Amino acid sequence: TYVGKEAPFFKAEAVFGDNSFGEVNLTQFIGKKYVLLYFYPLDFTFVCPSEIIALDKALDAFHERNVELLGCSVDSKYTHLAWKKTPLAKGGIGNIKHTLLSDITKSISKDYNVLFDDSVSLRAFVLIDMNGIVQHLLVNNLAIGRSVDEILRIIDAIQHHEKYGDVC
Amino acid sequence: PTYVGKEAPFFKAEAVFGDNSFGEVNLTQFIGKKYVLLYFYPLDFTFVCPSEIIALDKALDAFHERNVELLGCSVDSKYTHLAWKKTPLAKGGIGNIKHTLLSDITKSISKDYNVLFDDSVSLRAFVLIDMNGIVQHLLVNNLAIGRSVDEILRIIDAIQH
Amino acid sequence: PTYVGKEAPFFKAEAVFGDNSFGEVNLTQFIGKKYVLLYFYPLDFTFVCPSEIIALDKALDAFHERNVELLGCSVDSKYTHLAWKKTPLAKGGIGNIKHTLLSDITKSISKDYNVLFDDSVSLRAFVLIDMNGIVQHLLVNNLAIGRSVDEILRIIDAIQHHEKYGDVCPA
Amino acid sequence: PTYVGKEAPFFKAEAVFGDNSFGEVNLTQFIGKKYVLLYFYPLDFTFVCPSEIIALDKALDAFHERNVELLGCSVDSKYTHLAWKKTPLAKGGIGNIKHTLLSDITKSISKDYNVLFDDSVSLRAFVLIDMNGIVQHLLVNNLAIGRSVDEILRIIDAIQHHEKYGD
Amino acid sequence: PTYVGKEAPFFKAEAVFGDNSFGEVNLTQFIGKKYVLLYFYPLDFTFVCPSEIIALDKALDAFHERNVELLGCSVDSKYTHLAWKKTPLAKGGIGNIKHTLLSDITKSISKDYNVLFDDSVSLRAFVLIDMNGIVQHLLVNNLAIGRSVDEILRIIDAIQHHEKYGDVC
Amino acid sequence: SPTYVGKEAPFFKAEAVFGDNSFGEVNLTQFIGKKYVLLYFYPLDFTFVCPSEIIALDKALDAFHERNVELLGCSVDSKYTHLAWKKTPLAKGGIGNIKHTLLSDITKSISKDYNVLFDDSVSLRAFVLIDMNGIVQHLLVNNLAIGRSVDEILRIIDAIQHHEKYGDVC
Amino acid sequence: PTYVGKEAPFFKAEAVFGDNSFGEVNLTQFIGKKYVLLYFYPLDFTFVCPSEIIALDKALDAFHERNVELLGCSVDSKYTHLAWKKTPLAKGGIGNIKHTLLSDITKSISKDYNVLFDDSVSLRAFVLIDMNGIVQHLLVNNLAIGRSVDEILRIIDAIQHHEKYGD
Amino acid sequence: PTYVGKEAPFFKAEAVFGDNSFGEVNLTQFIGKKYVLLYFYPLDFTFVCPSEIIALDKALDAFHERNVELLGCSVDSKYTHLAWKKTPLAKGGIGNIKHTLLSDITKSISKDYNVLFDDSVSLRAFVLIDMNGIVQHLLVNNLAIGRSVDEILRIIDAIQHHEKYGDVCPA
Amino acid sequence: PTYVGKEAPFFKAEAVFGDNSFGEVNLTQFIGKKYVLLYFYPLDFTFVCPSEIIALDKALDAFHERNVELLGCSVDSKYTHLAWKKTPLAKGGIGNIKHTLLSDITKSISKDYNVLFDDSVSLRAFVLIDMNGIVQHLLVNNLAIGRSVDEILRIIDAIQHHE
Amino acid sequence: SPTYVGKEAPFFKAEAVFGDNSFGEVNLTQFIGKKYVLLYFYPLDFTFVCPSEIIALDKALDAFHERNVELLGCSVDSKYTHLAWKKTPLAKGGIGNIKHTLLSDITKSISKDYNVLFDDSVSLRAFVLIDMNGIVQHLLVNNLAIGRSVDEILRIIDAIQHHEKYGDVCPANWQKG
Repeated sequence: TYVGKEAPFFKAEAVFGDNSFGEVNLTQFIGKKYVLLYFYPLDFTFVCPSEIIALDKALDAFHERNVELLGCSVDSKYTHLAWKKTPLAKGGIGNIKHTLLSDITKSISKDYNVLFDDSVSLRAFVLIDMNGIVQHLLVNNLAIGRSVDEILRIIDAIQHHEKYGDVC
Repeated sequence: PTYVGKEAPFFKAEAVFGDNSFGEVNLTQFIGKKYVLLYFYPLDFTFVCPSEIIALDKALDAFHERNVELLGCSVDSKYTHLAWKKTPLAKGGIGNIKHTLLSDITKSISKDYNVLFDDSVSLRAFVLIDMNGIVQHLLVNNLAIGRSVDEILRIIDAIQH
Repeated sequence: PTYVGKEAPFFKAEAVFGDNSFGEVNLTQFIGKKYVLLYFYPLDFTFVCPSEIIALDKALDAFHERNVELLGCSVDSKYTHLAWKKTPLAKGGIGNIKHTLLSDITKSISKDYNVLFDDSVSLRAFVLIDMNGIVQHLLVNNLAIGRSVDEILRIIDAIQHHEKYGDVCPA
Repeated sequence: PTYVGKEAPFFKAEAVFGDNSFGEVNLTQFIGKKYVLLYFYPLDFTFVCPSEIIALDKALDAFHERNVELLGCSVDSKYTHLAWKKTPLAKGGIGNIKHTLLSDITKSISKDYNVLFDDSVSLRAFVLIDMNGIVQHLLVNNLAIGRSVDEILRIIDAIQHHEKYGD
Repeated sequence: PTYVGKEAPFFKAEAVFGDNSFGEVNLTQFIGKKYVLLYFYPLDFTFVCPSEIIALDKALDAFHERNVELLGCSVDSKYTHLAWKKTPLAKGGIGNIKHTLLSDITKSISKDYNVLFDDSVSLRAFVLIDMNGIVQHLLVNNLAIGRSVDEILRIIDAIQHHEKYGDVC
Repeated sequence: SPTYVGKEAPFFKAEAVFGDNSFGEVNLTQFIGKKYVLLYFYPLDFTFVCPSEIIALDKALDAFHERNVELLGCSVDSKYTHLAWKKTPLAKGGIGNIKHTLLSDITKSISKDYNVLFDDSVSLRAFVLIDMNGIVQHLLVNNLAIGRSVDEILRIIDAIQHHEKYGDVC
Repeated sequence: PTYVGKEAPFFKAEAVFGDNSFGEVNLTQFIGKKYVLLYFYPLDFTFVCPSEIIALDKALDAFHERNVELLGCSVDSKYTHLAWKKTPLAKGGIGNIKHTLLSDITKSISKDYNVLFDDSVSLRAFVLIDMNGIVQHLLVNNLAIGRSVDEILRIIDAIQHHEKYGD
Repeated sequence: PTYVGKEAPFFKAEAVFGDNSFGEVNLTQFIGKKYVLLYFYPLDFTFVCPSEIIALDKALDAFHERNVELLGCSVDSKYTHLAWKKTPLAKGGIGNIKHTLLSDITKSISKDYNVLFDDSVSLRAFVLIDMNGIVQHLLVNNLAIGRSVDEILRIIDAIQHHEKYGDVCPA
Repeated sequence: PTYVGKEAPFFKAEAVFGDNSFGEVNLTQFIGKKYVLLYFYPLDFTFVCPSEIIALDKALDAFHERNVELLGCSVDSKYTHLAWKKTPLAKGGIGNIKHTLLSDITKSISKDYNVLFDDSVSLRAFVLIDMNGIVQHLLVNNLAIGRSVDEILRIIDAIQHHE
Repeated sequence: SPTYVGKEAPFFKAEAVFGDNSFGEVNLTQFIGKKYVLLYFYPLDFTFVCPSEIIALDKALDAFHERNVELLGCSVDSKYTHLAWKKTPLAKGGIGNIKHTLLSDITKSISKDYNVLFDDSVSLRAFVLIDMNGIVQHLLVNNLAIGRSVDEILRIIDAIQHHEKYGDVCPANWQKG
């Protein structure tokens, strides 16, 4: 429904890669970067966070394509930072360099249609282009993976089509 | 709000079966028996080539093996669909595919699945519904970028394990 | 109430021209200037004969001499129209007709003209619009019985006659 | 939403029968019994076109053979209908037609059939109704250009054919 | 709430004049100029004697003598009124009456004067309207009984007298 | 909302001064099945208009009893004002000892229900004729105090009664 | 909620003056200028002796001394009032009183004052309105009980004393 | 609409009896048994001296002869009432009065009887209720002027007399 | 939603000041200038010893030294408050306290602070408002149990020291 | 609007981390008739300011057991975050293996009902004492990192439990201070 249309606006408190706190606006990216917004339910769960770290291993691939990677859950910035300071051995995410958003009011998850049970989000990926238009949505109800390779391809394909259209 | 993780909206539609026969399909015939992969695409007979539909058909055995029913849906009539299967690839048809095509003549299905664009045609989408009738996976594309057949089989398998 | 005797509901639609190109037709491009015979049929590519639409294309000059524009219309997409046109008649297509086909993809034209059936497809129908944009004649068929191009022509003549002289049938 | 291809809207009206007496007719009488061809015209006692209704009566036999009841209907009262039949042809009456004339005195029938112009009078229209009470054909004219009994018989035959051999 | 003693509801109607030509009559064309006696009746061409209408027309001089415009009115078309005038009394017609007949084809004049019966035809009624456009007198009969022409005159006289002299005794 | 002239007279119940000058109560439904009702309205007691119409109706009271009609007078005044008007001699502008009954429409609601209330104050002059089935056959409404002779009222009643029993004649 | 201690609700009404002419009275015409004693009573011409109105009239000079306009009011028409002024004391009338009587023909003054009973007649009441349009005193009786004029004069003096000095 | 000539609004309040204890009074407990004189006054401990409540209590036997239960009411609490009783009159108190004082702490009694001024305190008011719980007389005063117990006694007589005889013609 | 951590709901009331005169107090006269400690109690003149009001009065200089205005509040009239001050301690009274008592005659202050019980009397409560008009601390007791004035001074100190 | 103080405590049901570190459910109704409840709220797990309140309270679990009080702590964090907070040692900014139960107000629903939700985000620092008829007897809400001593709270429970039996107690010498 917001697909092919403007990304709903969000402002949120965040933890940057150097571990300081701050704020991120959707609008600080219009005309400058693509945004890959991804959602996951909760920090410190018993599902191990292979997805998040896989996405961080590929951070440079994302910068090559001019995309800002943003993770987001309803946990507070402090839980996010505490998750970072936790050894991977213990189920932590270690010291990732991409920024994590705190959806502390849950309104961002409401806005993006990914809130479940007025509680936590479902797993989701949203790809927002340089005009703030949503080009791609993926919503998973289950704790399964998503290849970072799959995501890279999608980005390349949309950037390719966004500039040459669609023949073969 | 979202139906992901909830009950897939009911649907009922006329359809062209793999053998070119006309019939009817509705969600509830699969409940308790089969997984359902419902995909949407805007239009028959377009200048965008239908590689996705062809890629999906190639893997039809893989789908049958995971007990999934593959359903393509678009806003065109059942007669357009048939016509399109009668057209070979060289001429921009889909040729004689084996999975079934749904006709969303009223646009109700696209509306109900929230993938109707601009009140005309739907966007490209995949919706995986399980044997209980719950939506476990939704992907919506605004552009004709296509979706790897393996990306999908791997989702189906992660869900079945 | 009915729009017969009142102004044709406005429409705008993507179209497939006689030369097989894509464009756009709207009602107000004709008001100064010509009569419009709008006709409606349910679906492209059906098992029923496109015999009506071929008969009507044959008499396309008869319509021009009378200063009417012949527009055809269903809820199919412009792509489906073109594809029907690129299909030889022997395989059940309309071939290379010379008058314009409108695409009522959103269904709102069929709805405004009160000819939409079961929220799905239009009925077989003919609508004749004045040079003032007033609807003078409406005919709706539920089944495929066709309509003599000769009666269409007589009706058209009688309407052009009645607007200048007596509104007097007989007979 | 049109009623073409659906159930014809119900009506129940006072009428003037062929023998010149008064009664009621209602759509329900005809289902699974015969086809109805209902026509509307605006006004009795105008000089525009009374020849259409005398011509349709002149052809009544052709209608019984197809098993179609012919009913005319305007907004005039039954009394006005009677007078019009009682008026000589030369003064513009319609004579002792044998087919029945419904009086749409409340403008109910015309509204329900979408043929009422300006809350006054109906337009000229023809409605063909099935043996199952489904409207199969609708014609509406804004002007008095008339319509041949041959064009009408053509349609009815085409429709009765298509119903057996569904082409 | 009644319109009696307030302004007559507006009407505009196609009409058949005494000479049998077609035209329009408009309430306001009489304001400042004449008194209007408006009367309603169900239908042309019924089996009830049109004796009221014939009586009324016979006294048309006495209405002009009092500066009142006599207006007849039913829900029939003007074509039906003309046809009713061209039909001999012997045959259930009204013959060639000199006063004008109004057609209430939409029914909205009857509806506005609260005299419509069952969405169909008007009741029998008499409305007397001032030079100022004020209704001074309303009569409604459910049944086909007469109204004496003398009674109608006596009433008009009384209103004209009151308008000059107020209430006497 | 169309007129009630086709249809049942709107129900009323009012306090009243009888012919004997006692106070009571009259309901429209006490009459259905047994009497015709001629319900007349007038604006007010003790005005500067002659009550000649009230006087005239009371002289013809036997003529009404003979056609099985109950004469009922009505205005917006209290029963007390009605009684005080009956106690006023004709010489001093009164109605004297009239024998038909007078209703007090003290709440104004009989007037509202019958559509003859003028400016939430007083009614117009009016005559309503209700038959034995409770159906209104006749309505007359004047804005001014012009008379209306009993001969003419009697003629109308007879013509109504005739139409109810024997056909409908010319 | 009560209007006591607040602005007296506005009213206008046709009136019968002491000279027996019909006129008009506004609440607005007394503001700034006089106190108003407004009193209500159910009905003219009842079997209750109108000795309250008569006693009030005899004291008219007492009220003029304290700068108060005396106004009676009931739901009867101005014709009933005058007829009642024209009825001799010995016949149950009130005769030629000099103070003005208001006709609450529409009953809205009684409504606005909250002294209407059963949508019919007003109860018996007295409302004292000061020169600022503020109600200082209200008395309502359901029964035909008198009120001493002296009681009333004491209330007015007491109220005016409090206006110049205090509690 | 007024409650005068109809049933007194129901009330159920906490109370300080003459015998300085606390309890409840309830309007229904008088139906059929007594007449009730309910009075309202703004506040205890005020600078206006309480001569009115004194004068009424002095006359308490007069109210007993006519079978009228005297009740005073204010929006103060029962504790302020008690404290006022235990203040001597020399210091602005009311002394040990023998009649009962009600507390309209929620202000709902004052609202029900239409005597609340600006959602704060009640006006000075007197309400005479029938043995059938019908209100016969209401007096309301914006100002601290008195109301002699003689006027009040005379009103109660007149009302009791009216219930036996009609109006008394001469006055 | 509480007003704790947000601005204090506005109030004005007639009051009895320490010198026993009447006047008016409203929240805006403190804003940008003084801390305010507003306390509530059910009623004057009850059988509950007014030990809390007296403890609070005794510490009035302690309050003033921290830039805090002490305000007391119940639903009684200003007249009852004065009468209570004129009743000595020995006979169930509060005597001549120096801090000011507000009269919540309409019960608005109580409604707006959310401490009104059964539409009648307020509960026992303490509300500490910032010099920027922000509520920092709220206590509400259902029972007459008392609160140490030392706990109160200790809260005030904590707030005035760590931000 | 009106306060629940002196009225029945708003009902709640919440997932929980117990002393033994298992997950569960606690609803208020299971304590009615049986225990007093001290429900406290605090903003967030893993913050930079020392969780001294939570640690002091748990050191005094025996004083609460004595007074027949179920100590329940509660924030808007998930049960998984509370569990991680406990498995983080104090040296690492955790709370360690405390024995009383911690509620998860994951929907914020409980903070809203108790009137302690600040900015639809986090709860304020608050204490709510519920007696065993389920009536709320005492509410404290602080805006800042100010936190009650455990001695103060124990005392207040004592005064409240004594008051339930004996009513109001006029203190000796109250005229002095």
